[PDB]
Amino acid sequence: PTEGRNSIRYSELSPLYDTTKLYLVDNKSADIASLNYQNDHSNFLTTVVQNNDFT
Amino acid sequence: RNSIRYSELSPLYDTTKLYLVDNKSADIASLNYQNDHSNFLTTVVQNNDFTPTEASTQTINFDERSRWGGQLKTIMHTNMPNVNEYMFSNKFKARVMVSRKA
Amino acid sequence: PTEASTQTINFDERSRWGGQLKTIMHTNMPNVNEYMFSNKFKARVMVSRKAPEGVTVNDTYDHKEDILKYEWFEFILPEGNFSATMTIDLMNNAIIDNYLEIGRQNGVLESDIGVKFDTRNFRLGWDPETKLIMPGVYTYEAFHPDIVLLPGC
Amino acid sequence: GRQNGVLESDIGVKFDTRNFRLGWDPETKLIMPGVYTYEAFHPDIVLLPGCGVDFTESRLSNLLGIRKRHPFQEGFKIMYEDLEGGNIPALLDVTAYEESKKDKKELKIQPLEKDSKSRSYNVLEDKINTAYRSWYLSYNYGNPEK
Amino acid sequence: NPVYPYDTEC
Amino acid sequence: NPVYPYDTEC
Amino acid sequence: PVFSKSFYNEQAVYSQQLRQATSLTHVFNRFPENQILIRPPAPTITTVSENVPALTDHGTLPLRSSIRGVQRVTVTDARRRTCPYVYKALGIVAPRVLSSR
Amino acid sequence: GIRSWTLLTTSDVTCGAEQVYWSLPDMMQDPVTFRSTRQVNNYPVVGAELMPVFSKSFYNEQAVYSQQLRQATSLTHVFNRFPENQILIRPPAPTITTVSENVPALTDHGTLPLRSSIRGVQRVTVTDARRRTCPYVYKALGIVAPRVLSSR
Repeated sequence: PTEGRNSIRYSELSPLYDTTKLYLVDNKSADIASLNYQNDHSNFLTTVVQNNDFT
Repeated sequence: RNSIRYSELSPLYDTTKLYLVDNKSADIASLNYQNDHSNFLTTVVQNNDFTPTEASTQTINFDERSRWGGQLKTIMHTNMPNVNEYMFSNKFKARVMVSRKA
Repeated sequence: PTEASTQTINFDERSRWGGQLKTIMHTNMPNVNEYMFSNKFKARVMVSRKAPEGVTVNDTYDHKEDILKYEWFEFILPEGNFSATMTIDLMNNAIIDNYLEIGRQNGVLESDIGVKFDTRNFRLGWDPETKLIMPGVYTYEAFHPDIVLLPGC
Repeated sequence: GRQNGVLESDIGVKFDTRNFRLGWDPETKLIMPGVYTYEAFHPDIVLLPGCGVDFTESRLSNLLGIRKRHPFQEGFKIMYEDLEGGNIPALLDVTAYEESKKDKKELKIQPLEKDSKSRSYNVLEDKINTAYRSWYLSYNYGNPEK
Repeated sequence: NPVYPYDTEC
Repeated sequence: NPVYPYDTEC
Repeated sequence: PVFSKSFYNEQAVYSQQLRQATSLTHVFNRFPENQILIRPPAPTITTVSENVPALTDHGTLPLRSSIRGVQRVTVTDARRRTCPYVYKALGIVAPRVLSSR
Repeated sequence: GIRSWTLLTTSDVTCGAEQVYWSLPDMMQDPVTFRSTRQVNNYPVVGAELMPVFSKSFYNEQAVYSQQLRQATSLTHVFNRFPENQILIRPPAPTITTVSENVPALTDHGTLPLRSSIRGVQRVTVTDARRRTCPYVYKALGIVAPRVLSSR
């Protein structure tokens, strides 16, 4: 009747589960300039999102 | 039911569009030495992190436990000279007089 | 708009969906805009003419035929949208519009322009035996755009 | 205008299609045929100093195939001051060039100053640029990005 | 024979 | 050279 | 995408007398007197082969369940071959469901 | 010679009937394969149709007779500097003139999946083949009627 298990997929591996790693850098090239006028290396902020298509 | 997710919207289901371009900037140079606009090839994968070639390998995966099809709409333009030779609006036979005496 | 931005149109669920997007659009594109590259174009013309340092008489018709110079040029058009031809002559102007600037000033003759876009079937007025054009005219008829050239250019 | 000494010469706002400068030449820095070659190219607005044209309250702009590039504000009026470089060349004097065969080649630096009915062309000094500024030219022919 | 009658253009 | 033959307009 | 547009060749044969005189030559019309051999009259109505673009929906078709990232498309001509007068051909196709296993 | 090096086609005033990708993206779940982004130039296409730029054709009167009332009405032989050098003569005008003109284009792109939450301010963008802003765009009104499918 149009019930579904329709599923359009492909590579781009299923936003996966069960445990991954979170990289919490600080000198990542863009973080600096948008956010590190405010201070040092004792405290800062970092995009934990490693997608380069994002400011 | 551990699940690490985030934005990058679930490789979604139920119907999408497939763009089948031809003059997409990289397709050209990796693949269109071979010929024209009558036939070519195109990465249908719109991910710019991929050279057409490597993209070629990866698969768009329409799924199942139910097969399907697609509604193909299509745009096309041509520049055909009314008297082109390839359409034979060029040649033609006929016989004329070629000699006269006594 | 701003405050509205925040609030959400809420399509619901326990069933996702999609939308049928119909759409209207108009444009005003000048046939010879620059952004579509219906503006530029390269081509090389004659830019110099002399002979190596001794002016006239024995080669007074022949000295003129001894040194030629060519250079590549990107010349442009005035944006707008023009008739089939109009466009042509616009280049067939701006191709001259380069000559006049450098040709006269360096012995280049109009004779040797060397790059002329043009529609016409030079050879139509042909004949087998003379191997020439019997009416003394490249019968002035429009056939399809064409580019006439001189050597090197 | 008539009632207050204003001359036809100095009308100052004239919409018009045409590529004044088409009949140009490099060396004279004028129009060799003594005519802004009477050809239709695309609507254009020619101006004199100080006078201008505001569309804000109108659409005809869209007809004149001329439109703001950030179509959403209002810095949109056009003054003599904006059409930089887009001054009409000035036009060259034909007859002065002609009669001139005196013994000579100078004959013509003289750019037509006023038309027959003696209406002025407000030529200016230098004698190669009439202070008639026209949209088209400035946009298309003269000013890079300023 | 050149097959073009000369001077026939109005 | 002005490159425009004067008086050629009909 | 090759169709025909038609126009009104002005006053037919009067368009022709400003064409035996503007061509400067009687190139075709070698004989402007031999009633038989005279550059045929121009028709009241001229016709011109011109090409428009063609947007078309072909229907819906079954597709493999796996598409290689590089799809190859080909426009074949009646006697089945490459037509190089093809300018730009963009096909788009929206998949959709049907049936089930 | 060149019959092989190249090919003879017809005169296109449009000169390059180009396509343009329509892509609003804070609405559609983004079609397959596009990565989500907010880089104006990538913007997941929601649909594409070619330019509203086509070509109309007319009958330039008596071709060359339109040209002799144009070498005389222009007052100048501006282009046609040489009205005698058979070669350098302002090319004959063609029997048929062609003009790039733009019509408006009403198009249905299909039906697409959309996020279940739309921010009151949707952003729409018409991208051109080499993916960029086309400023010759006049007025572009997209409307979209949502609809149901599937279920959880």
